[PDB]
Amino acid sequence: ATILEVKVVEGFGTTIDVILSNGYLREGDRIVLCGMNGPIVTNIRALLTPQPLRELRLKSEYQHHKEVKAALGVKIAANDLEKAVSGSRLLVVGPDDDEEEMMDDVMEDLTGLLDSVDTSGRGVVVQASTLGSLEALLDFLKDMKIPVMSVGLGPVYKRDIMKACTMLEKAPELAVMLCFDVKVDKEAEQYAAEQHIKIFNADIIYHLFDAFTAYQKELLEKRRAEFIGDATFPCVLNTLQIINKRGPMIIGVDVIEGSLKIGTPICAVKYDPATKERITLLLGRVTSLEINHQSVTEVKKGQTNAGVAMRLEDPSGQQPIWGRHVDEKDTLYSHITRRSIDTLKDPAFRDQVPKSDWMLIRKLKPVFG
Amino acid sequence: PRAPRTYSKTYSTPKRPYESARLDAELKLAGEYGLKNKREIYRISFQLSKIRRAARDLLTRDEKDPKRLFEGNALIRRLVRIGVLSEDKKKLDYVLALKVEDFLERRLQTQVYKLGLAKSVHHARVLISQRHIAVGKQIVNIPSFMVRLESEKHIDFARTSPFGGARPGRVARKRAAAAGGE
Amino acid sequence: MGKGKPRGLNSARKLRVHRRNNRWAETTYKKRLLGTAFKSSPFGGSSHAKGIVLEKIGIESKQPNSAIRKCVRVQLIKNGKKVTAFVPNDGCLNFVDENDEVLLAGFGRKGKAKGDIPGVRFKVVKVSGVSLLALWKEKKEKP
Amino acid sequence: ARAGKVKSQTPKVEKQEKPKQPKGRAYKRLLYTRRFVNVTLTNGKRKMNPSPSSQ
RNA sequence: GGAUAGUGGCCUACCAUGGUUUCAACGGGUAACGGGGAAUAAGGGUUCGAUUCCGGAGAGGGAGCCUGAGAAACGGCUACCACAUCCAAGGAAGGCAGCAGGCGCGCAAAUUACCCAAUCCUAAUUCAGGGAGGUAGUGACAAUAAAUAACGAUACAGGGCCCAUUCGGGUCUUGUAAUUGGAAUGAGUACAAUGUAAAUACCUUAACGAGGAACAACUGGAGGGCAAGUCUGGUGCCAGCAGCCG
Repeated sequence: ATILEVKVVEGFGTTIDVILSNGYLREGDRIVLCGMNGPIVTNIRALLTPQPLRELRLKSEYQHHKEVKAALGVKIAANDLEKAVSGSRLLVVGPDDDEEEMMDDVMEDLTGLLDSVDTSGRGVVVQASTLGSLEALLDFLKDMKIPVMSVGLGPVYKRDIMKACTMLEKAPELAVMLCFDVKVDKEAEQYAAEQHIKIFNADIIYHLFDAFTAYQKELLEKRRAEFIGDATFPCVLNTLQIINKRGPMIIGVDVIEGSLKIGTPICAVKYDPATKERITLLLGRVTSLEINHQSVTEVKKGQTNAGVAMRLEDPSGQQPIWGRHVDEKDTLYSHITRRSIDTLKDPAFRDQVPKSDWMLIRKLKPVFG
Repeated sequence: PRAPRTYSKTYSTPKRPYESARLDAELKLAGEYGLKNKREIYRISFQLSKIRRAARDLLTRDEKDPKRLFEGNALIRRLVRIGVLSEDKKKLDYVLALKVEDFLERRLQTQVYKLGLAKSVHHARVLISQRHIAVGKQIVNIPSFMVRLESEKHIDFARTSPFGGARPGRVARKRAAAAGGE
Repeated sequence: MGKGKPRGLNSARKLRVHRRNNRWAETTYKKRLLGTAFKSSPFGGSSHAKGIVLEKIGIESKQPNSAIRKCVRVQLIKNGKKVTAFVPNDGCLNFVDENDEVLLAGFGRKGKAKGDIPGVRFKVVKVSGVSLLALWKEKKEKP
Repeated sequence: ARAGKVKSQTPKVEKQEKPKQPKGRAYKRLLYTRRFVNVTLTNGKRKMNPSPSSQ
């Protein structure tokens, strides 16, 4: 009396492979095994045999026995065991008793078993042929640090794909199928993408890690980068000359420190000098640049000795008129005061900002305040 | 696929639920005759309603013509046989004003008490349910039997059972074995 | 006074055809014949339907009173459309959980809003083979 | 709390060892004897579920 | 004329220009198989009829035939279009909208049991066979019948009152007590014998079987509609109730 595996076979449904030390079995007498969430009692549907090679391996055709004798392994077809965990003691009840008790013995081996499945986690979904491989796959993905949410067995249908589609709004790249050695209908593959899973079927088991991981690294590196733009990387600029004063403003700057970007907020500080004001505006941002004839992205630390020409747009407020408000001798800086550091962090990327930097965000602030 | 076995939902229900004047009327009916449910009052209501509808069909038709006379007579012959309708009121029109009290005072419940035997009404139902009272040569054990008027002459205790002959004790079987030792 | 309508012995045709036109000015007849229950009414013209929970939203009640009502956003299985259901009793949404199958039902108004809730036309009943009556009255727990 | 505060917050009072009610015909005889036969004390109109005489 | 078992534009050849139509043709939709019927019930009527009887279609989707009196048969065949098996890679074999059973779809539906004893049914046939059909299992789909205590004397106290010199006899009847007392009983379990194809189950009964702790009734209500709390403690525009008024 021992269960070995929980295979999903055609015709019978959820079968159970047993290994029998000593005893008798006949096609009719009920058993009392163990479910993950239910003490089961049920009849024998049928009883198979290999005749006389393999247990399962690949192909599927069996003999039919009315009664069998120990000691040998055998598949038992039966009813009301859609969940029925491996390693249970398959007891029998002929004329007497409501047995159980072994329920509590072997349900302690089930409670501390499949704890990796985060019941309300964040993806993905696993589907296996047998329950033995399903336990090993969860423990494999446990150490590689991929979160695992829901679990099932057998072939995948369209109802089992929406199973893991609560994460279409959140991630959205954390809602995929990791199918272990089982087929799909279509139907199912004609619902997958579509909208917008998608399936990764493999029959080894570190493919269906490598295929997932290679896919995952594409769209996490299309998030960071790109930011690029929005994230303002600070800078310092020596104003050498003035090309065109206004409409639009073109300034022959020279980069001392830090990186520049198409979309770096600029602020040339009138050095207070008492009130710590300036006040925070030099219109733009910078749409275009020019190293002689070439627009670039961008100059850091000091790539070119020749002076680079700026090109500032006109978004918010009055532009400081050149000569009156600001002049050639003022050093131009970035806009960074406080809320650029909201964009700082964005964990996992890292880098940028690289480990030589920054270092200048100890300097900032102040600077301004 | 032989013959769908035909059944009939006999006993029905009132139209309004919480009509307080009706509730008091139905309670005193249960208080007198010791009925368990409201269903046993509705038992008469439906079965009595069928007899009224049959009378309304036969009355509106012309007299001294076939069905009216033949069907209406068989209806009256039945109601005087069972003992609900009296012998001096075989006119069809009297069947319309029968009322529920005549049916409820023509059962194996009430007739056992009025003979004697049980005493205190509720005791009679307990005697009927516990395999006493053989009307013919066979033990009846339904309260809603409806006695046939002619058959009321034979209502006695059974030959077997307590108050009969054979069966002695149950509770006295304790006192038979125990008192024999002393 | 001839009462408008034709009172002829051979009027038959006009009496029948006049009423098949006037029958269209009744909501229950119009919706049965045209069949907006199949083509609309989020469900498939049915009593109950299951779905999966997406998020848990707190909805504000209307004017004279003032309170937050507690609701759940659900994706239906058979249709694929999304709705906003209601969770009854004190607490109760603690047992409902996120990312779980939930069986929905009507409110008892033939569509329409119920009481004081703006645009909430469904009610939560069961959560994975156990009703909220059973869980709220601690008699058997969730699986 | 923002999710069933009064369900947990209330003082917990428990059931008592009452003498059991009789079922069936015996319960209907109680209601017969209580209202009709024994005659309850009434000044003006009747009262099914009484109250303590206090404000 | 041809074909047909046989009538007919059913099909051809040469002619004639007719046929149906606001008394609704022609087209569209049907979450449409037609009836015998079912539900509701003053009289009239509304709504439903997949489904135990009768008739008609279809066997994954379309065409096509062979044998027989009778078949465009599908638990028979020949293709093409889907879907599917077994391969030693040469080729083989396919059709559950029969009976169980598994998938899937869903709010939504039973055992891979025992048997031809009945009902009938087929052959060359008293004899063989029949998942037609019957017998159990599962089954709060509906419907019928109706256990959970009954009678006592005391113990608590009310009602009638011969009379009410004050009482109280209490002659008559009632409801209240973990007082108590003898009497019943199948719900159970169980030799037998009936029952049955053989068994279960019912019906009859040997033996054992009730004392409030058990052999313990739930389900929804108590502001109005609508029968029923101006009851204690908690809660304080929150948590919640409420078909509607709130």
